Order: sequence, then structure tokens, then C-alpha cells
Amino acid sequence: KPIVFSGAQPSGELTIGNYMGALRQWVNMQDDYHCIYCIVDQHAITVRQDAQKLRKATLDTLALYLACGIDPEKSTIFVQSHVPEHAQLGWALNCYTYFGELSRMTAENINAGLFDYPVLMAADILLYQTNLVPVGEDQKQHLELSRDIAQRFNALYGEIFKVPEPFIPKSGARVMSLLEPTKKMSKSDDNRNNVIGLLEDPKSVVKKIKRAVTDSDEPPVVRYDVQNKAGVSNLLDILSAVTGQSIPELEKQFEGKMYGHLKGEVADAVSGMLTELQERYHRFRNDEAFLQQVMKDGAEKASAHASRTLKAVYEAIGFVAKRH
Amino acid sequence: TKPIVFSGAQPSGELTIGNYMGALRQWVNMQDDYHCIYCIVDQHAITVRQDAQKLRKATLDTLALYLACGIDPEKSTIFVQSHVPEHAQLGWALNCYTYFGELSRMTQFKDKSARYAENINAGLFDYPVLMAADILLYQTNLVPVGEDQKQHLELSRDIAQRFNALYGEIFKVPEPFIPKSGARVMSLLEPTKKMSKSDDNRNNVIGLLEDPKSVVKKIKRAVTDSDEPPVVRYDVQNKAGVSNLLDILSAVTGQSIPELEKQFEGKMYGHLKGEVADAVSGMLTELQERYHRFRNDEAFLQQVMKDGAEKASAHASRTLKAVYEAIGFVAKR
Ligand SMILES: Nc1ncnc2c1ncn2[C@@H]1O[C@H](COP(=O)(O)OC(=O)[C@@H](N)Cc2c[nH]c3ccccc23)[C@@H](O)[C@H]1O
Repeated sequence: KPIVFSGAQPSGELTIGNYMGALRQWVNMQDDYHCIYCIVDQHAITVRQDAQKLRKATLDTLALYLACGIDPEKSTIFVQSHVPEHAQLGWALNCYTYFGELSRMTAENINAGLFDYPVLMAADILLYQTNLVPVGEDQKQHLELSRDIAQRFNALYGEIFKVPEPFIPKSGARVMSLLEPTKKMSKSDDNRNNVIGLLEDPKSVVKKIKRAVTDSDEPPVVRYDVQNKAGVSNLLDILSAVTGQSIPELEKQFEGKMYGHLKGEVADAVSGMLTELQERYHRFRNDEAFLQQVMKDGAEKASAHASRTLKAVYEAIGFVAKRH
Repeated sequence: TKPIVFSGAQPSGELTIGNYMGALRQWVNMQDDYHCIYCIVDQHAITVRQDAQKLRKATLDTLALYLACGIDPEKSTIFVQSHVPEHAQLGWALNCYTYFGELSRMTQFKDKSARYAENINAGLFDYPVLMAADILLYQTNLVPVGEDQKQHLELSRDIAQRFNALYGEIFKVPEPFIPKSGARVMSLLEPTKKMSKSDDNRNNVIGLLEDPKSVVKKIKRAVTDSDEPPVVRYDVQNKAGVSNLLDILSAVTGQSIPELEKQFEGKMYGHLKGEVADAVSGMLTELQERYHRFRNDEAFLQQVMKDGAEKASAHASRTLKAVYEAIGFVAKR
């Protein structure tokens, strides 16, 4: 059974694009793979931020992943800082990473964490003998560095690490920005009218969907055409992703209908989906004991695996073994 | 409670009389006066590529050498860096409060990079941050080092101050403890270059575990100057070799430079080198005698490492817990 590693930032406010895209895909593959979800608080601190908001955001992210359907009895979910082995391997791998490799990632006032985090990312993955890593385009370089580091270390010391591969197949749910339908909906957009977050209430959803750009076709026609009708196509894709109705089925359903009707149904569909998600979220988020047990159990599972890899790394390097 | 002393040395190369005079001598002398913690920094050692068997052996060599010098495991905490995860943990966190420019300007990074062009690695660059973590974990007040580590120590102070300014009284701001003599012992055939523990030319070096007979021969061949008549006088600019020999002699015997200058009046470099050789040969003979008793007693070295890591972990975990609470991490259950 292959091992899958995903880093979850405790700062991102997840959108319907994040959910209906990758997360929903992965919630349904927890028996197919040994999935690991690491809430990366040690990566978060490369950007200076309020301490109390970071603690809150870590717990927010945990509860939301649980709400979306990550099962802590099937998958391993934990907070990065709870497993010392990440920092330990991070340091070790620094010594097998060229300074040039970090500088060549795509000046004097930048903090060393922002410079060095790709090595920590490599450590995060390689600790768990990870086979597969779902990456977006923005972190393809980082995965390649982790593969380069793994092969370099293995060439010196034997087959200590698995060489991880990208998880290639995409979710098959297309969710674009509401005011810029050529651009994908992304959690890190400054214009939050482009996105629908998972904790938005029905009034917020109605508002943002009514502002979503369409086209000046006369008569208005609800037909799928990414080139000529980007906005209307996005609303159709969003609706299809929520309900499971095909694009041709929806095109037939909205025959002789204006964009107001489409928008009305999209908002209703999206909010119907978010209601069950939000119910589970607030239930988990307000249960301190549950979250504490999930984190404790997750860190214990992670540590047991991570320690085995780190011991092999340390033995290969030649460090004197700790005396327990 | 007593103020805290922390210092470390790398289990790589072979420790010299420079390492001893600049650091280890002070370490031994501070043990009653302060609460002392001494570390074999194996995680720093691997910033220069090590053979795995050499690294393991050198770690244990270094531990036995600390004990041979007079570091007493009943008085001081003695441990191996990699045995305490908190070093790497705090090492990562302090990267986020250290600037790229502070690290790129470091003399050691530049010198080591020029030397090891084929392995200019991120560990070598990030070296000072892990060092700051090493110090700051133990609420350290004093850090006994040689002159060459002054720049690194200064950064650790800046990091402590910067972090404290944001979060409260989390770290002590450490102070350097650099000796008046022997802070920067120089190479015997190149006295404008500091004595290296990994020199390609062994004739530059007085190794702590080297045959005393070999060391005496090296002292006799140490370069001096062309002064006519020869005069034993301290002048680093014009008499680097003679000055370095006086510095070594002063550090061994405890005698001042004015005292030695007076003592060598009417004498030349034969007397100087004879006295340097006698003093150093005697020190190393004694040192090496103790060393083998410790080095071949694996049960004792194993127990010192166990007890030391236990003591260190108690201090380090406390500091790391406060750091993690301050920056906003969810506390581990
Ligand atoms: N020619 C010389 N003359 C006088 N002193 C010298 C000479 N060469 C070296 N030293 C001093 O020896 C100590 C150990 O040096 P290392 O290279 O092992 O090791 C080093 O240079 C440290 N980075 C190890 C370290 C890691 N973390 C720490 C925290 C606190 C103090 C020290 C450390 C040092 O005090 C060094 O200044």
C-alpha cells in the first residue's frame, strides 16, 4: 500500500475549489493509500505572524480536514511541530543540499527560514518513506529537490529513502475565480470576492455568486464554452461538481433560462454542500478533547514511522546512537 | 542557581593546542565557578563531509579528550549534540528570526566555502543558527570560545535580543568568554594563519593526541624571523612566529608576556623553542596518559553520554516549550 504525504498550511482558508478539487478526491482514497496529512506549523513561521492567530489557525485547519472527511483512524493527521524528527532530518539534509540549489529556487533582508524551507519540505516527505506527493505547479521544483536529495543520499549510503513521485492524476473538478474565470480559484487571492470559502454562510454565497461575471450573449444562453463563455461555464462546472449532474444535463435543464436562474441554483447547491460541512466543522472545532486526542494519536503514529527513518539516516551518517 | 556556561567542539579533524588554549582550558577552569554544559557538536561537524566510521570514532575521541583535559562529569553536563532533538528543533525556529544577509557575511562560511568548493552546502551556510540554538537552549550566560567564533557568538546575541523583543524574557543574552592568551594560536609554518584542526600540512599543527616527540620536532622547525640579533619580543606584525611561540608558552605556564620577555633577555630562539617544547611536551604526555584510560573504557563513555543527554534534555525541553508557546504553536500533549 503506497504512502502519500500532504502538507497542510495552518493559514490557508480553504475554498470550494480546494474541497471539490483535491480534498474530496483524497477523502475517497483513504483505504487505497496510507495517507499522511501534516499540518505544517514550522513552515508557517517563515512568515512573521501573530502567535495566537497561528495557534487558532492550526486547530481551525485540523477541524476542517476532519470536517471534510479525513478519518484519523484510516489516515495519519498531525501537527508538524509535535514530531521532532522533522527538524532533526531537516538539519541532516541541509548538509547534503547545495547552497546553489536553494538560491536557484524560482535579498539580504529575507529570513533564513524562507531560504531553507525547501530542505525541511524534503525532510517532511522523506521521513515517511513516501511514495506519492500531490503537488501543485508552485511546488514542483520543491518535489524535484526532495527527489534529488533522496537519490544523492541513497547513492552515498544505500537505499535509506524512497524516491517520491508526484501524484499525477487531477481531481476532475474545475473551479475558477468568480470575477476572473480564466484564473483558477485559489485560497491565496487578495480579492476574496473571487473565492467562496468553506465557512461562508448562505447570504455571503448568494452575494458573491450574483456578482460572478458572465457574458453579454443575447439572448442569454446557459451553454458550456470555456473560450467564449468563461463565466457561465465556471458556474456550470461548479454546479456539476456539487450535484453530480453532467454538463449536457444542466444545459438541457437551463434551456430558455437566464443567468439569474443559473446563479440562484449554484448558490443553493453550494450552500447545501457547505451546510453539512460547517455542521461537522463547528462540532469538531468546539470539542477540545477530541482535537487533543486526534493530535496525540497522530503524532504517535507519525513519530513511530519517522523515528525508524531517522535512526537509519543517523546510522548511515555515523552519529553515535543516543543512550536511552 | 549558578550562571550557566555552554560551549561545544566538533568531532572532526583532530583537536589542537589552539582548541585547548582558546576553549578547553577555560572549560576546565570554569567548572566550580559556574554551571557548565559542554557539547560534542556532531551535527555541526557534518557541514564538512565526514567518513561515517571517522565521525563515530571522532565523537568518542572528543568525549574522552574532554575527560582527559579535566572536564568532570560529576560537575559538568557532557553530551553529544545529536542526542538532544531540541537543538535541531530550536535551530529551525531561529532560522525564521535570522536574516540571510547576517549569514552570507560570515567569515567561517566564506573560508570553508573557498576550501570546500565542491560541497558548499546549506548546513555550512546555516551553521550559525544551529550554534545560536545550541547556546540559547540552556539559558546560557557565558560562552567560552576562541577569537575565531566571536562573529558567530555576536549573531547569537542579536537573535536572542530580537526574539526577546517580540516575545518576552525567553532567552538569556549570552556573553563571550575569550581568554587573554591563546585565543588565536597560529600555524607553526604560517603564523599569519590560525592553527587548523584539519590542516593538510601536519607540520603547522600541535595535535593534542600527537606523539610528543613529533610535536617537539615541529616546535623546533616553527618559522621565526630574520632579526639580527635574534630577540625574543612580542610583535605580531613583524615577529609573528616568535610572538605565537610566546603566546603558546604564556598559555601553558601561566606566565605573562612581559615576564617571558624579561626571562629571555640575552637569549635567542633556541631558548624560546626549548622552553615551548618542554612545556608542551609535558602537557601532552600527561593529557594522553589520562586520555587512554577514558578512551578505552566504553562503559564509562556510554554512561557519561547517557547521563549528559538526560541533564541537557531537561534544560533544553523547558526552553523549547517556552519558545513554542511564544511563537504560537499548539503545545504537544
Ligand atoms: N587556532 C585556535 N586558537 C584558539 N582557539 C581555537 C583555534 N581554533 C579553534 N579554536 C576554538 O576551539 C573551539 C572548538 O573549535 P571547533 O572548530 O571544534 O568548533 C567551533 O568552532 C564552534 N562553532 C563549535 C560550536 C558549535 N556550537 C557551539 C556553541 C557554543 C560554543 C561553540 C560551539 C572553539 O571555541 C574555537 O574558537
